[PDB]
Amino acid sequence: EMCRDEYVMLMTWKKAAAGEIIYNKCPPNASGSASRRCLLSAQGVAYWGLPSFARCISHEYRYLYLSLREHLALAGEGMSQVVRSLQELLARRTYYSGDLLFSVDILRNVTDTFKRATYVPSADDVQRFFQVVSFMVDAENKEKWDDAQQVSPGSVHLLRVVEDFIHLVGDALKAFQSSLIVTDNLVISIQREPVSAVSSDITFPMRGRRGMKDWVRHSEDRLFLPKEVLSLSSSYFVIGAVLYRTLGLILPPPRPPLAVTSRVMTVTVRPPTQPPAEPLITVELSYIINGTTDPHCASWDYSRADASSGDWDTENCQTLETQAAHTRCQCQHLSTFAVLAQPP
Amino acid sequence: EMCRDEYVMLMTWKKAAAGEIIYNKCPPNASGSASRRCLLSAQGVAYWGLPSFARCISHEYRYLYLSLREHLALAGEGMSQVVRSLQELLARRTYYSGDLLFSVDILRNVTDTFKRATYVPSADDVQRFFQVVSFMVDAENKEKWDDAQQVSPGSVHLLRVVEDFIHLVGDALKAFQSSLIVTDNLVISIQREPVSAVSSDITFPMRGRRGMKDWVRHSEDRLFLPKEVLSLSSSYFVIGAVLYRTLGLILPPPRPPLAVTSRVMTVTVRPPTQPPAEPLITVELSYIINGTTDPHCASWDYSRADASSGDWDTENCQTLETQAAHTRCQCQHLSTFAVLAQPP
Ligand SMILES: *[C@@H]1O[C@H](CO)[C@@H](O)[C@H](O)[C@H]1NC(C)=O
Ligand SMILES: *[C@@H]1O[C@H](CO)[C@@H](O)[C@H](O)[C@H]1NC(C)=O
Ligand SMILES: C[As](C)(=O)[O-]
Ligand SMILES: C[As](C)(=O)[O-]
Repeated sequence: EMCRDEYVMLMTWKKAAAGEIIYNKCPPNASGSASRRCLLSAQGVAYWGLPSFARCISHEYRYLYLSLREHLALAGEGMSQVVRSLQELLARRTYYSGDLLFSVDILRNVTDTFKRATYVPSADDVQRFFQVVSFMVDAENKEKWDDAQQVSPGSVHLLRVVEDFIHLVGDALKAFQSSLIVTDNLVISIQREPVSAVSSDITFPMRGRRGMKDWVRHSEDRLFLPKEVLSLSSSYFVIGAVLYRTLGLILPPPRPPLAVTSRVMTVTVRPPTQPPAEPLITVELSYIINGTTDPHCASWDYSRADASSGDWDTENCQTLETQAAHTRCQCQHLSTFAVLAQPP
Repeated sequence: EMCRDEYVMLMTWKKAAAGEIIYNKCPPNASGSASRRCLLSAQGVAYWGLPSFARCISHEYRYLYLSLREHLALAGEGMSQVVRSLQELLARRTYYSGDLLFSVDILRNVTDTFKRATYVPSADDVQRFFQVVSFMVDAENKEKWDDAQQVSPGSVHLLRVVEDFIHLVGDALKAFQSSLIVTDNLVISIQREPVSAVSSDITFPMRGRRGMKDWVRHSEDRLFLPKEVLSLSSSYFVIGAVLYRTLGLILPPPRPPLAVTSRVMTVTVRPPTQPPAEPLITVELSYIINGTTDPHCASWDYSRADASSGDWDTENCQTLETQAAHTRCQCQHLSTFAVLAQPP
């Protein structure tokens, strides 16, 4: 059977035979290519899949990239303005799946220029960087990332610029100084400690601090990181912890029976640490959906080249009590942590 | 213990008991009063402090004031000649601490007469005004200002006539026109923009312009003033930026641990601006001395009545990277900016 000619999102999709991909130029909003696949169900009936705009980039986002390029050849002040623009641009919900992938690139350029120019972002710059991130990973865009990641591992890439930005910020803090950044979909703590006199255990997130969003306060997620873990494998440890509310929905998934059903915690430390062989990291993580079963604590390294495969690691962590909408994990090496489970 | 009779600078200082001030008539050069304090060290030994000539005014400077007064009761041409005379007089290094304080008054009379008579100073008049200023604030006179400012806030007063003179000049420029004035100890930019169509961001100082002194070219000080800041709280903005090389040595100091260790940038704008709540002003400032620590960016309002107190403001500005003999600041409201630090 065949999918018939449709008009959708200002584009005509010519009749197509089951199993072939049709391509069209992106809407005049943008440039690139759009695609739609003529699928065949089980009963033998052909039906149109959804159209993909992963390779479409709104002119607005291209213009913002070119300005970014103007500033590079005062650079820092330029990147401050790029992120101001990007956030304003994203808030308008005028972007295709491919504009998200292009935003990750812009954030990398911004983050790489800040490091290259030794330009410490302002306080409002940090908050705005992570508010951009919060927009991008909002569940509202769960289907756009599903479409974006068929062409490029946008989440692997985003977590890596986030890691670079965290340590750009943390590298400017004073010894024993910390900072908290709260957004709709992330909470971030950046902490700096001397390698030879790490002051205390690291816990996170500190709910007592007024400013903490509700979804964290009325929650059970927490990190306990014993100071005994912060040991060397430059003169300061930058410790960053990120609790993503929704990121689990778009990460490389685990083997089929299971699924990322929890909030996600990243714990990055530079320089590299030699963790003890005993699992000494406590990671408690709330669930994204009521009704799960068979929890498996896991860690997943977005730094590896095969990061997009989704090789989750269930031997790093030990799964302990599951209760009150969360599960506790006891993990050995630092990484990105989640509770894999069978969804309803 | 007592300080014994000394003869110094053509004056006899009678024996004095520790802690009392002795007074003498000024040298015959001048009129007024000189003073010297019999101090007591920690060990209990009395010793003469230095003599103060803050209240002495050389006859030469009094004669120049009386001529100033002749011209006022053709006035403008008179004030042109006063500044010609003052500069010639200052260049001769024949002045007491009190002649400096008297020069500030003369510059106010000159500046007030120019405004009162709507007499736009010539190009050579502007340059000569600021060359007078450069002489006066040269570090050579760092001890004279220390002596002058025990009786009158000469620097608060000088910065205010400078502000009045800048806006007298700037009020005569054409729209979008600018001017640069370079001296040994200051660099001044005066810029005029329409309130409703401010053309671009203001940066300063533009080192590319040949004519720029060396101490600025081989330096890192800079202002970035986004056009977004120039918003109203008459039909034109006069924007003046002054980078003082040495002024930090004689401004009201901060709390004891810290000290004005940097070059100083004033940024005046008339009419008054309503700045955004986000800190959008970038101020980079070089250090006056190698060896500082613990930098704190600060702003200080010489317009307030308590200006002489030295209420520096460290919440206006955010201190960012410190590197290559300067420190970057990100400030919210326009003012006079410096980097306070612990000196060696
Ligand atoms: C921006 O980042 C992208 C992706 O990381 C890279 O391909 C591109 O070369 C960068 N552009 C600039 C101007 O640095
Ligand atoms: C000159 O200025 C001084 C100080 O501002 C003031 O006291 C004096 O009255 C002025 N003299 C004239 C003639 O305007
Ligand atoms: C520094 As990491 C979170 O990639 O182990
Ligand atoms: C016009 As101003 C330098 O006193 O803020």
